[PDB]
Amino acid sequence: STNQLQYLQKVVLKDLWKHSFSWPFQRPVDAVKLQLPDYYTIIKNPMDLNTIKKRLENKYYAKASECIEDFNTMFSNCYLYNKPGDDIVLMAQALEKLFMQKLSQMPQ
Amino acid sequence: AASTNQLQYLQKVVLKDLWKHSFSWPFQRPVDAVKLQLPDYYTIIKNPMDLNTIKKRLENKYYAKASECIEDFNTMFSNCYLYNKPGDDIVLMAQALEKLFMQKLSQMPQE
Ligand SMILES: Cn1cc(-c2cccc(N3CCCC3=O)c2)c2ccccc2c1=O
Ligand SMILES: Cn1cc(-c2cccc(N3CCCC3=O)c2)c2ccccc2c1=O
Ligand SMILES: [Cl-]
Repeated sequence: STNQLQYLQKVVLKDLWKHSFSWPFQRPVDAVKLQLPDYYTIIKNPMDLNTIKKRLENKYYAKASECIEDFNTMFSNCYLYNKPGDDIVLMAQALEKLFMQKLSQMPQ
Repeated sequence: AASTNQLQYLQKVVLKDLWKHSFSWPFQRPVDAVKLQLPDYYTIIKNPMDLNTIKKRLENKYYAKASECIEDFNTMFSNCYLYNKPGDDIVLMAQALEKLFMQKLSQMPQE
C-alpha cells in the first residue's frame, strides 16, 4: 500500500527524526569511527533512519510491512548490541515508544 | 469502549496467536532467574515481563488503554534482546514472535 508507505514516510519517519533523541540513529553506526571492533561482526543487518528514508524515497519497499521490519531491526540491533541502562538504549526506547504510538494512527 | 475493543483484540487474537506459535514456550512464564541460574537478571532487567503476566492483566482488566498492553509486549521483547546476545537461540525465538506481533498488530481494528 502506497498510502501506508506514504504515512510511514511523511508522519512516522519525520516525527521520529524530529525527536531530540534521534541523532545517534540518523546515519549508520560507523563502527570504525566509534571503535566498535565487533559491531559489523555480530549485528548482521545494520539499519538506521537515513537508510529507511532513502529506501522510501527510492520506492524500495513493496509493502509497509517491509519498512516496519526495518524500523524494528534498527531498534533491536541497538538493544542486542548494547546493555540495559545504556543511554543509547534509553534513547532507542523513547524513539520506539513514539514509533509505536504513530503506528497506532496508521490509516487503512 | 474503543480501548475495550482493542484490548479484546489484544487478548483474543494477538496474545492467543503468539501463544500458539511453536517458539512461545520460554515466554509463557516469567523468566525464573533462580531456576535458570542467572545471577544478574533481576538486577539489570528492571521490569520483567512475559505472556502470562499480560494474559492475567488482560483477564483482570488491569489495562486502561491498548497502548499500555502493547508497551508490556514490547518490554517482553526488549528485555530479551537487552539481556541476551545477537545470535542466541532465545533471541531468534523472540524475533519470530515479535514479527508475528507486528503482523497481528497491523490488523488491529482502528477504534
Ligand atoms: C544506534 N547506535 C548509535 C551509536 C552512535 C552514538 C554516537 C554517534 C554515532 N554516530 C554518529 C554518526 C556516525 C555514528 O556512528 C552513533 C552507538 C555508539 C556506540 C554503541 C552503540 C551505538 C548504537 O547502537
Ligand atoms: C525470555 N527468556 C526465557 C528464558 C528461558 C528459557 C528456558 C526456560 C525458561 N523458563 C521455563 C519456566 C521458567 C523459565 O524461566 C526461560 C531464558 C533463559 C536464559 C536466558 C534468557 C532467557 C530469556 O530471556
Ligand atoms: Cl476509550
